[PDB]
Amino acid sequence: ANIKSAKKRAIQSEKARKHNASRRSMMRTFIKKVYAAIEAGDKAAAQKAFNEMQPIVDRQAAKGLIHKNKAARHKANLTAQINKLA
Amino acid sequence: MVTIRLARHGAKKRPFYQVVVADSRNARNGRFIERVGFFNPIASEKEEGTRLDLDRIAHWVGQGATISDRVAALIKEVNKAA
Amino acid sequence: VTSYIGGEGHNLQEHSVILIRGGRVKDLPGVRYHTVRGALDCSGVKDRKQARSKYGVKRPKA
Amino acid sequence: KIRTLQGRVVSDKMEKSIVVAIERFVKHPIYGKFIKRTTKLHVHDENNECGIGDVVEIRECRPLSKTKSWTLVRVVEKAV
Amino acid sequence: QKQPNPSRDWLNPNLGYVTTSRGRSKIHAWFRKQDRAAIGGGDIRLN
Amino acid sequence: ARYLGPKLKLSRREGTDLFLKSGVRAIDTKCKIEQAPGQHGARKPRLSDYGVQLREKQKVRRIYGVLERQFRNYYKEAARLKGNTGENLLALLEGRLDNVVYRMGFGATRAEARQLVSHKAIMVNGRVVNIASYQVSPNDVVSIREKAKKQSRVKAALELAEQREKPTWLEVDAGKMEGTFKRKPERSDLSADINEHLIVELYSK
RNA sequence: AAUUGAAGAGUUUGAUCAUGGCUCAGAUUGAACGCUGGCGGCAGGCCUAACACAUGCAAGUCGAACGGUAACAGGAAGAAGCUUGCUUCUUUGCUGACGAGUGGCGGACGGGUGAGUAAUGUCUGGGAAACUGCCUGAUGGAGGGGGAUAACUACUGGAAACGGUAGCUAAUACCGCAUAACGUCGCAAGACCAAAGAGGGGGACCUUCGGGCCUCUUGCCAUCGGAUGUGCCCAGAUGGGAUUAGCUAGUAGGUGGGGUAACGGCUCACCUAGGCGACGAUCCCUAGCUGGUCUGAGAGGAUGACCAGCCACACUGGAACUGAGACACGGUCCAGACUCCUACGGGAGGCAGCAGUGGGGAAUAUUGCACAAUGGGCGCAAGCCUGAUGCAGCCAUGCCGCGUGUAUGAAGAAGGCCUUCGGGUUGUAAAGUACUUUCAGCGGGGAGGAAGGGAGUAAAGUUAAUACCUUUGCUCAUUGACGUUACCCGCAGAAGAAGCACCGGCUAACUCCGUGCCAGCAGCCGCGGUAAUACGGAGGGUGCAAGCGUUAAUCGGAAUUACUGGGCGUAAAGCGCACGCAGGCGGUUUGUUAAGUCAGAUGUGAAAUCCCCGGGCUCAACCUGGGAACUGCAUCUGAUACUGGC
Ligand SMILES: [Mg+2]
Ligand SMILES: [Mg+2]
Ligand SMILES: [Mg+2]
Ligand SMILES: [Mg+2]
Ligand SMILES: [Mg+2]
Ligand SMILES: [Mg+2]
Ligand SMILES: [Mg+2]
Ligand SMILES: [Mg+2]
Ligand SMILES: [Mg+2]
Ligand SMILES: [Mg+2]
Ligand SMILES: [Mg+2]
Ligand SMILES: [Mg+2]
Ligand SMILES: [Mg+2]
Ligand SMILES: [Mg+2]
Ligand SMILES: [Mg+2]
Ligand SMILES: [Mg+2]
Ligand SMILES: [Mg+2]
Ligand SMILES: [Mg+2]
Ligand SMILES: [Mg+2]
Ligand SMILES: [Mg+2]
Ligand SMILES: [Mg+2]
Ligand SMILES: [Mg+2]
Ligand SMILES: [Mg+2]
Repeated sequence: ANIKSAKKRAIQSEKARKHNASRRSMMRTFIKKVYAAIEAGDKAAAQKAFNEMQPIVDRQAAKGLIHKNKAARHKANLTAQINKLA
Repeated sequence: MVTIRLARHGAKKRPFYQVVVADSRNARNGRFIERVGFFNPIASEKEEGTRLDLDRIAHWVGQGATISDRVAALIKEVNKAA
Repeated sequence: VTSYIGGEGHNLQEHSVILIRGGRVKDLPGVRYHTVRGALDCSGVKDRKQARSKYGVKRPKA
Repeated sequence: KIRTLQGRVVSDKMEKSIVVAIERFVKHPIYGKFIKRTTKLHVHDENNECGIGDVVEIRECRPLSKTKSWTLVRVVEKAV
Repeated sequence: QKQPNPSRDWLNPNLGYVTTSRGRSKIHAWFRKQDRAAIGGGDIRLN
Repeated sequence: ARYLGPKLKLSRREGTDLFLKSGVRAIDTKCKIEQAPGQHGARKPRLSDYGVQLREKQKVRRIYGVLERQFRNYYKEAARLKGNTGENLLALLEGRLDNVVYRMGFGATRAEARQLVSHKAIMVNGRVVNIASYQVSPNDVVSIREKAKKQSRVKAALELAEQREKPTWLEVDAGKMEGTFKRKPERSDLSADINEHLIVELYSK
């Protein structure tokens, strides 16, 4: 990085990246809980998982990490799956 | 953003601008959405020199178009002439 | 490729650079090129006053 | 009224997909002769309605598959 | 550079790259190296 | 840009009087106008069709003092314009400011006129014109500025003009040293020896 | 008013006509070389090595986002030699401001190059499943808590590059919680989702005298929009090769999952066995594509420098991250080859930005000045940055203009060359005489490109308020890189400003030597074997002219690939002859359809260019107004003779 700005951006990017990864990773984990529940065949549990995670997903979307559409999609798929289950 | 600006299409030492409606990011003389008129600072005292389709400009402004400072000045001048 | 040395006389010899321009000498079966006289190494022709441009001959002061 | 093309089926066997040869009658640019030109479009069809050798009216749409961006609206003259 | 690469343009004096004779000679030598009387030899053999 | 050399040689080559010398003293006495220029002038050449056309072209160019490229350009312009092409070309040639001046009678010869134009002697509509080729449009007045009115050369030119034939498309004043370009010169106004058609043909090969 | 345009020639022969090639005359260029060579204007300028790169600069900005002050200029409290009046040395962000930082926005534009790509390309036309910062229009929110973290400090690890611990602090950084629809999810009830404070001025209830409170200005956030931009799809068009005919398992399609901003074999699981293809798939070679450019009467052909649009790429090969947007020329990570530094442990680097250097090359410019404009970035601005851009330099590379004197001038001088020996030619050419001064030289004056911005004010718009802010007027001084600018004047005096090719035929222009089929010429035919208009010179001429030639390259001519526009008994050319799938074509009458066809309309075909009419540079080139044009495509509405379908 020859230009100060680039250097700043680079370090910022690194910092930003670390931040986002943590959030995104967490979100993924949350999703997996729901998915795991679905796989198991535990409906109440699945619902609980969804409840736990949906808000987080929404928050993430709001922040910008994940896109609004993407956030919606997870819910839809998850919603569909849970519905199917019971 | 979308902007109304002078595009310097002329000879050396003899500028002639088109008051074009271009995306700010595009080049000055390069791409544009619509050509709205022209302006000639050289011109001289004869008949014409500055001429802008004001209605189109207004429309663009309404939509959400940034008029350049020079362009704004030109517009003002035109208005006063009118 | 084989090339034709135009004009009378030359300073050409083996392992010497020259500028070639094309345009064949038709009575030589093989030659399709001409050496430009006055360019790079090959000197212009000695003592000519007409068509000098074609043989690299500088303009004599008179 | 949305756009639509008419042509005949070249093949059916792939489940919910029919291949349709649109025969356009373009003029040759240089020479001037009118030639028949083929456009083999892969077309989406629910319930496998068209068979092979049937004329079928088809409309453009969002790409259903890699190749398929057409969907049949009607069938016309199918028995052979 | 790490590799040796003299141009044949350096030998040509009209461009104005080498005024010295010695330098020119040296330059030439390189090309001959890269490349890698008969009558006399024959005579010698005969002798 | 101009022909710096023997004026009458060109005329001789052509055959006819090109008006390259004033006309105070006649062309037939000055040079051997009948004979072509050079050692082989008496040897009458059997001239080809292309050759004749070329000669014609030269004559016209010589008359106005228009070098080849310029002439070609003029021809092209004429072609682009509507009507008879040769006629148009002729008009354009005439329209040359220097030529116009000469016609009026401020240049004895066309060369003189050109020189005057160059030397900021001439004005068109109260504006100086350095350029000899300037196309003098209809209703454009042309004059000499007060600094160049006092020249004897101009007077001489005027006198010469008076002696000679008058153009119809021009108006001129001797005392004021100015005039008016009324309209574009027709084919009937100009000399009939100029076969413009030949010239046109030559710029179609 | 807007394509008003079309030439041949030489050469096969003893001669002819014909076929037929080669070939010249034209236009042209990003051209080069040769010989020259005054100037200007407008243009253009590494086509090859997408080869390597030293140096500088090419992207920074915002202190009105935030703690802070690394330099500086002012006050504030203290004191030194005390010129009786402050110079000076110490302290404190209190202020104008600002190093380094965090944050924001910008580094996705601008600029470059054309390596790759014959299609995740381009052009044209259609679309549907999308996102879209700033700008924008609308409708509602912006409450109340946190804990961090650089910066800064001590002790330290490293040659450096860069760290590492332990502490400290803020924010429009970050995160919960509340609040929560016009949002997201869903059949609903419901569940769930956000933020942002900052700057200028101020009456009084007030005040931990910071500020609360009011106000304006800006910023935040959600949602729907708008515009703009980007992604995606399909049709057709967009090179050559079949001496490349078979190709392809995520392959073609499906159900479901996953993924994407979005649809999609985009990817995975399982199933069906397809899909493409001689209307050329596949493989190979070459190639950015388009507007256009050149050429051409056109139709075409060639072509794609410059300018403009679209694509692709950034030392090679990857990969993601950040973000509205990139899988990012001057960001990150890795590997590679290659240069540099290193204390040998490890680092740094990426001109196809602008200059520049080397190299390659036939060949393509200066490490120039400037932000004065136009545009871009940031900011509330002032402003700062801007190798975009504007200008400047160099090169006749092009185009255009201008000049290089004008008029006169027989002794037809001299000299030159020829020479029937008279002259006749150079040639009115020169000299002489008169006259003029373009540009160049000197000295002077002297616009336009400059519109904005800054202070004071007065009014109106906001509000508790005549403050502040915004809007509109006005005077005041201002803002030029180019710049001894364009442009005008005066001075002296033709002074300083012509050369290149050609001259047998084609092909405009001819005489005179040496030699001797030698030397040389040459585009083709052909010249040269002792009297050469063809070779070299001289004169004389002809062509062009600051250029001229040569060479290369394209179209033209070449109707010589013929669509327009050719042929095939004998010149090249009828399969040896049949049958025959695909294809092409298809007698005749009525109906119908409207695909072709025709007509009209609508949208589009970017702008520039081309073309026409104009306008502006002294004219021109150049610029430029408006038009026409873009012969195309799509949709809609009709026509139904002809062609097609039924
Ligand atoms: Mg799904
Ligand atoms: Mg070289
Ligand atoms: Mg010229
Ligand atoms: Mg030179
Ligand atoms: Mg700062
Ligand atoms: Mg925030
Ligand atoms: Mg699926
Ligand atoms: Mg390539
Ligand atoms: Mg033709
Ligand atoms: Mg890459
Ligand atoms: Mg992202
Ligand atoms: Mg770079
Ligand atoms: Mg004599
Ligand atoms: Mg001057
Ligand atoms: Mg002749
Ligand atoms: Mg010759
Ligand atoms: Mg042809
Ligand atoms: Mg034939
Ligand atoms: Mg035969
Ligand atoms: Mg037969
Ligand atoms: Mg004019
Ligand atoms: Mg257009
Ligand atoms: Mg019928």
